[PDB]
Amino acid sequence: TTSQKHRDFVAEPMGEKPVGSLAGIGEVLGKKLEERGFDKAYVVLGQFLVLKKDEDLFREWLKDTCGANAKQSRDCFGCLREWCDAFL
Amino acid sequence: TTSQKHRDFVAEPMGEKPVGSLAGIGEVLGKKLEERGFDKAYVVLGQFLVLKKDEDLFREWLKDTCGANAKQSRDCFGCLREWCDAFL
Amino acid sequence: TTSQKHRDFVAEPMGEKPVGSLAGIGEVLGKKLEERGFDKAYVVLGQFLVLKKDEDLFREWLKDTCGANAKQSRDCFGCLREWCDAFL
Amino acid sequence: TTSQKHRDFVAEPMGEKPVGSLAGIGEVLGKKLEERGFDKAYVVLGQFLVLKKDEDLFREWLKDTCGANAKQSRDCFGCLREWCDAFL
Amino acid sequence: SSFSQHARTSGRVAVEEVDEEGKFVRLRNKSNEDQSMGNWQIKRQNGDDPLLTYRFPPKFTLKAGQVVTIWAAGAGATHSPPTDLVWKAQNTWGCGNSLRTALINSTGEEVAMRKLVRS
Amino acid sequence: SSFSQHARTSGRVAVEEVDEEGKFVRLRNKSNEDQSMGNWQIKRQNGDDPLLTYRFPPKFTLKAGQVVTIWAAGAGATHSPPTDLVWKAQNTWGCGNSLRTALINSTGEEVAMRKLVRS
Repeated sequence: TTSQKHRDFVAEPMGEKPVGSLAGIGEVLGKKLEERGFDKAYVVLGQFLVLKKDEDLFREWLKDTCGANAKQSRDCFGCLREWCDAFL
Repeated sequence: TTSQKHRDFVAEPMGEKPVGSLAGIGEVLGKKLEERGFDKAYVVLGQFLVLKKDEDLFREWLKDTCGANAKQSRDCFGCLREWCDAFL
Repeated sequence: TTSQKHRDFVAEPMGEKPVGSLAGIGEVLGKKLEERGFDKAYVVLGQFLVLKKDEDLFREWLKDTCGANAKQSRDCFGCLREWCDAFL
Repeated sequence: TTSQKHRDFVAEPMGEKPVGSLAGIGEVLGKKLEERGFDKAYVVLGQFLVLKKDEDLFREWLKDTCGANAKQSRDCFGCLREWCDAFL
Repeated sequence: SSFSQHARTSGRVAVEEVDEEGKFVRLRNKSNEDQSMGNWQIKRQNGDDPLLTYRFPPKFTLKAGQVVTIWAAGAGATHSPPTDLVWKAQNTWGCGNSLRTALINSTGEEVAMRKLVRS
Repeated sequence: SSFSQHARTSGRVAVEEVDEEGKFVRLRNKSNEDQSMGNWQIKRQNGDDPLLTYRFPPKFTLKAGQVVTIWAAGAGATHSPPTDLVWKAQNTWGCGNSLRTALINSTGEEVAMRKLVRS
């Protein structure tokens, strides 16, 4: 259900992790997200909160922002939502 | 140095606090912000993170979004920045 | 172990504190002590000096002078003794 | 004007000074009071506290307890009053 | 106190108190159940000073509502487990405008935290 | 002098001297051990005038027998820590027939006091 990268990210506060630290996010996807301006995981979660934790909005936004597929966008949404529910 | 409201907001994670929970953001300014759409404090923070935690961006945007003076906008930015330092 | 009001009395000289200001003294107990003539803390401390800091004697006398129970008498005696040790 | 021993007693808290340390208290009257039970200055002051600082009552009681004249009784009353003003 | 205290806790033990002079680190089982702190680590960061790591004994359990105080070597306290432990290996937990004490479980995860911040 | 002085002190630092003109407050660590006065306060009362409170730095130490003299701004002195401090924030410690000074520790507790009373 959850990748090891997801477990690593969720188990601890994000701090200043790069966007690539998110599970299911390849170097290409993280690099694209950094190019768009989301150069850290914290800015990504700020956008996620701007999307008000919406799954469809977040997944579509990730797909249009770094070319993330259904799998990658779903994994990233799950990771961010779990981190919010654990720490936020 | 710091308002007691600011210290209370800083001490703990925001969770689902309203925008009125922000330091220097009372009933009038918080109500105006909720009317503008930033109905929640974490929405305002996502705006703040999208502004890359910029003091000038956040404070000027707050001033034009509710009408806060330099005092209230400065207090709000300080509260958000200190919370980001503490938990983010 | 100690109440906040006890520390308040201990942390400062008694000065002209009313009899009810003593730790473990409610309004009823202080009222009874005023009826007996012990209308101020300094009179009670003078009696304690005459009682020569005997716990049993002071607590029994207080119980006879305002009906203070074991708890109230113990609190008042401890407060007076600590004040004397700190200041006298 | 004032006796030097009186000034010395009033300058500092009585602490554990014996009754003899009180102004106007020599070996004779001091030993009289000690045999009466007044071995220490602070118990005597507590009696003064109980006597509610009345000059006539305290001095008459002292004359009945050891035998001081109006002179020495007046000296002790003044010293105790000044000490209370200084530290009570 | 000039030190704003910022705490976050995800387990049965929260960081009850952190000594500003670094004499001790005090924790409490703020839950209603005993928490086994066996092999747990305390990672103390004093501003930019190197992290101070204290490791609990492998079988160490903190009873509910109780206080565990890990004193430093310079604190001079006597070890009284599980209530009092003396970190004689570390002279002091440290000082500085940024005193953060993070509680790390035996699984290498932070479950409690307390940060002292001075302007 | 007509200004009767009455002192009570239970700690290691006693109120050494009070300036009737409010230029300085002079204290001494009357013990043979170093006294730490970090975050300590000085509460000054001048008759019916409002209380004046000066706060020591977060970490401040007055060694055994040493004298710390807290100077007012109007005194014009130069601070020589920990021996001389000039409270530039206060022009003068005040004047009046009822000058009472109490030393307040970091825990907000009075341990030393000296009052000047004039007819």
